[PDB]
Amino acid sequence: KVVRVGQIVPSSNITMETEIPALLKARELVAPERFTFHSSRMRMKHVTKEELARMDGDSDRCALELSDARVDVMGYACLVAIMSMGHGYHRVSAERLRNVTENNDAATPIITSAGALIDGIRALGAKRVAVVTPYMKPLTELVVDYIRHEGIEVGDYRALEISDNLAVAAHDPMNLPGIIASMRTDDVDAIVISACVQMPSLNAITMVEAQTRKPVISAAVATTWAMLTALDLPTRVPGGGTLLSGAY
Amino acid sequence: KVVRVGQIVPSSNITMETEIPALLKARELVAPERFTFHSSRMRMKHVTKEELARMDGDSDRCALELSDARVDVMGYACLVAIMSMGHGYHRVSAERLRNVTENNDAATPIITSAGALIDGIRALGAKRVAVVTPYMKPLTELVVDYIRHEGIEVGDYRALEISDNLAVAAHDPMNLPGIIASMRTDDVDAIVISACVQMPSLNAITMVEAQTRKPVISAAVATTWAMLTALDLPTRVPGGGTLLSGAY
Amino acid sequence: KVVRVGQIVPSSNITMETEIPALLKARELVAPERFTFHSSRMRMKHVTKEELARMDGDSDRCALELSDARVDVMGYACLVAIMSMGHGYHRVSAERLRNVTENNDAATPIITSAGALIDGIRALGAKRVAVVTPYMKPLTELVVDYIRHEGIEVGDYRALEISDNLAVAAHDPMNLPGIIASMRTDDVDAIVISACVQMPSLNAITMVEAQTRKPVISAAVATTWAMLTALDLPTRVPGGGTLLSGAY
Amino acid sequence: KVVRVGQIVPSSNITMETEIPALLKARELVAPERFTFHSSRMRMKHVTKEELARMDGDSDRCALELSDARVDVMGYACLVAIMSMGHGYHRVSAERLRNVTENNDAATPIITSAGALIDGIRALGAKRVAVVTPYMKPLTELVVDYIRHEGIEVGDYRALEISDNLAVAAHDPMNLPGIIASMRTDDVDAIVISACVQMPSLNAITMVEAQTRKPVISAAVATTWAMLTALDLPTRVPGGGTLLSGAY
Repeated sequence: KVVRVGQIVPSSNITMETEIPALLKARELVAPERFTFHSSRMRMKHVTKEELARMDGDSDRCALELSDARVDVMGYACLVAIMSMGHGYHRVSAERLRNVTENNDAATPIITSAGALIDGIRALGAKRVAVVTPYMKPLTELVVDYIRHEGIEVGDYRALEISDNLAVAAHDPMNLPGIIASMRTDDVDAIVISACVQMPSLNAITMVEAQTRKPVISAAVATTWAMLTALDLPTRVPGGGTLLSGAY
Repeated sequence: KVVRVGQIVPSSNITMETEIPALLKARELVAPERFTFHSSRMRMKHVTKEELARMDGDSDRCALELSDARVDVMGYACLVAIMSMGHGYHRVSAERLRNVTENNDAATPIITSAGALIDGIRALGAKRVAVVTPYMKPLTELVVDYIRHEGIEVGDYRALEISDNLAVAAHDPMNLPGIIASMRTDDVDAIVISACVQMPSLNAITMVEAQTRKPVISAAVATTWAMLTALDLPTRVPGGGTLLSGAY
Repeated sequence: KVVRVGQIVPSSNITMETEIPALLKARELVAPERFTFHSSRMRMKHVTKEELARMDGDSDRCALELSDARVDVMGYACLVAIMSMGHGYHRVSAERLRNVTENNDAATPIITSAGALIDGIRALGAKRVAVVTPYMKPLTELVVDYIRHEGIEVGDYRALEISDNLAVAAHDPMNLPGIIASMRTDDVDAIVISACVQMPSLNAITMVEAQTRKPVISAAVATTWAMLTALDLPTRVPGGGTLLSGAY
Repeated sequence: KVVRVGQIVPSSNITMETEIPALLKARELVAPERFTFHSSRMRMKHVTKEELARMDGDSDRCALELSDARVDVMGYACLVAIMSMGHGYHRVSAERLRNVTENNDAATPIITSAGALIDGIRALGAKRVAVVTPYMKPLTELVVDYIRHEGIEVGDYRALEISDNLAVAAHDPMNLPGIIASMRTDDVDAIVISACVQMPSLNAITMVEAQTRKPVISAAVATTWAMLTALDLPTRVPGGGTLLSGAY
């Protein structure tokens, strides 16, 4: 079977269209299903609270654009944009976007990277979590607060102080092992190596997991995991870390 | 190297985001360069002249969205929209859209499906051509006439006459081997299996080519060919017909 | 399904274990069946008549070794050894080797490179053929004569005259496009790019095919084609020339 | 670059030719190097002490057979056959086989699955280990003894009582998670999910590792790890468990 994968992304976001295809490409070596990727974009170059709200306005229009392609699953990407709207807004965004695709006769399951990260942590049975984000301090405080408010405790967190979404995309993932290794990780159940949708994390995931001996999640994997589960499919995916290997 | 590929598609279009990734996915078995695919949508459900002009207006918007992602090449899918704007428009669209990406501090080479088809036909040394399209009669006249206007004779042509863009993508490609055989192909230098970006063709390509003993081109393969030449990469792609091996 | 592929190769041969996996690796992008490859070796360094008879003796030994692995198909690589045993020997080798696998409680279909080439040529409707081989003159006479004996006219043929089997595998395939163009190909139904299992050809295949506008076959592609027909699997393989798409 | 991978295997062994290619195929999605696989076989259908010694006699002849193909690395497979010859014989077998390829002018690095498993455990810094084998009790006692004698402590071990090497190949890997989960694994640094070269383990590796939170090794991964290290190459391989992700 062919699965049509839909992705609403920030215009400048390059990672989701890399890591999600990479994961599912890897899945095709282990499971029969074969995937095709389809994207709609909303303009956004710089990660600021105002540029994020504006981008969330185009959220609906992108879901229209993607339902025109009778897509099997929709992944609404920007994690930070939802968490900056208020508490538990991921659930709101999901409902709303679901309705959009219904008002287009193409009812599709809709998955946010925010909700995917929350559901992903719980699916592991992780009560305490560490977080790495590329964003500026106040913006990451929102992310940490949002997670804490979703019932998940946050131990040690880190902001990498980058706002240029392009520069975030060109952040070397092999910095990440060293970064995580300098955080208090042992007091923690699971490591959120990227509470972000733009920062490359895939190539560090298994490396980090190996040297920290704690499960490692990034939004990308959490989204693919959610997409997989939403289509009632096995979630074994080589190089997908702990979450992507018999946890669904 | 990782080459980032941008694609401007009609919202309903599902073929370009299949056949081009598929094509490049195969080039990865032969050449070291890796590809990532990034897409932007423009609303349009039914293939009509008025909806084609509307869609072409949103062309600039999309080129902004994809140049926000510092994309290495741009593919403006949907040749029919270009050819229904009048003769030679592929060059006009190219020129303007390149300016758009320059004006966004990320100058990239831009490729129209129309221009690719013409240039690809020329690269074969083909002077006469047979054409298959899924469009209605008038819209297939526009395409045939436009090709002729570019110094290429059009022999036999056929319309499938499907106006709904979702039914065009649901068309069985295994019909095409038959459909083409009932045309005149001996007096024709090359076969345009699909003068469309929405009708699946790739799976029929080398199969038609085999029985006709004549070179076979789709809009998809041409776009992929053009992109590779724009990047100064070798153009051999397994299962991509004549045009995609030491091309050409 | 996982199809297990057995290959009897000359110890020095490195081409069969490349081009066939490569071919099937591409069939995995088009068809759901997965392949595993299992090989058995017979000592032979230099391509001479006496060393060819010696190698053919060890043929049975190998067929035991590979049927110990309950292999789904067997490929007896090296057509020259078969064709230097005298006319029609491909059928004799097949028959006997099948008996060998039956006698080991694992009856499997057995395919000679020789028989495949003949059968593949026949499946094209090709009555005349051009041949390129890396062998010395006498050994290329044997091949040409043997083909003729199977009711297929041999037009122009060429020898590369390399006796050392390691230098045959180190041969640049990009020479072949040129080498073939300086032959007569217009009066010939199809081109045997490689009447050898040790000379690399696959990368030149669709490229030669393009410029000649004539069907191109290697021993490798024929073996792969034969194996697929033996299994009742569709024979479309991307980048496998005419013979490998809705074959044929 | 193309890397020629050589593998000496039991005639009936189907797993090495599956899991080693699978791993390295997976590596090609993460690293530039591309691999080709070449096998020589020694006859063996049933895992018994006598049939193992006989098979180790052909060990040299297979190394001759493979050096005829100027191979980059040689993996001598059968793990149990070496450990049943005496203490620390893996080091002896390596030296001897190395000499064979030198007496063939094709000096190649030679890797045994035995030595690869020993080196693999140490490379993790694992002083205590759990073991699963498919073999009959006394034969697995040899394996356990051999490891203990190599300085590595064995906690809880398991024999699955199967001698038919074919039946070992058709052992469901999803039995393995349940099997391991019924062993005392927490007293142990690393899990040897397959102290064997024939029992499929690849598909359970990440699943086991996830639910046991201890590093998981099988001979296949240990061999690929060793092969990779011997060619001075990065050892990141998706789905390769802990050992195959930045440990070299």
